[PDB]
Amino acid sequence: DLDLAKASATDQLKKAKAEAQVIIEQANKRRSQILDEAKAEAEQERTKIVAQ
Amino acid sequence: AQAEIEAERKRAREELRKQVAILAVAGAEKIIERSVDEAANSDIVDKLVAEL
Repeated sequence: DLDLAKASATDQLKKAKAEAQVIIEQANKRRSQILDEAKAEAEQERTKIVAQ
Repeated sequence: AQAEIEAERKRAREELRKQVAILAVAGAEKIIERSVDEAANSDIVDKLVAEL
């Protein structure tokens, strides 16, 4: 019971690490998309104003 | 994008200056040659031999 309790705690920490990394990477995924939206909006706006 | 058009502003002014100057002196050659006068030609010589 002492050994399996620490086994449960270590698999919980492994899950917690997994959770930690994924959350960071969805944030990282989000970061890339937003900056691409900003770059796309700026280039469209800029190109039509210079034509104007 | 706005600072770019105010750079472009200066490029457009300068190109028109160049045009009018060169067509102005092209007119001036025709205008002055047709308006040559022997008293005025002598007056050129009479000026430069006074400072020479």
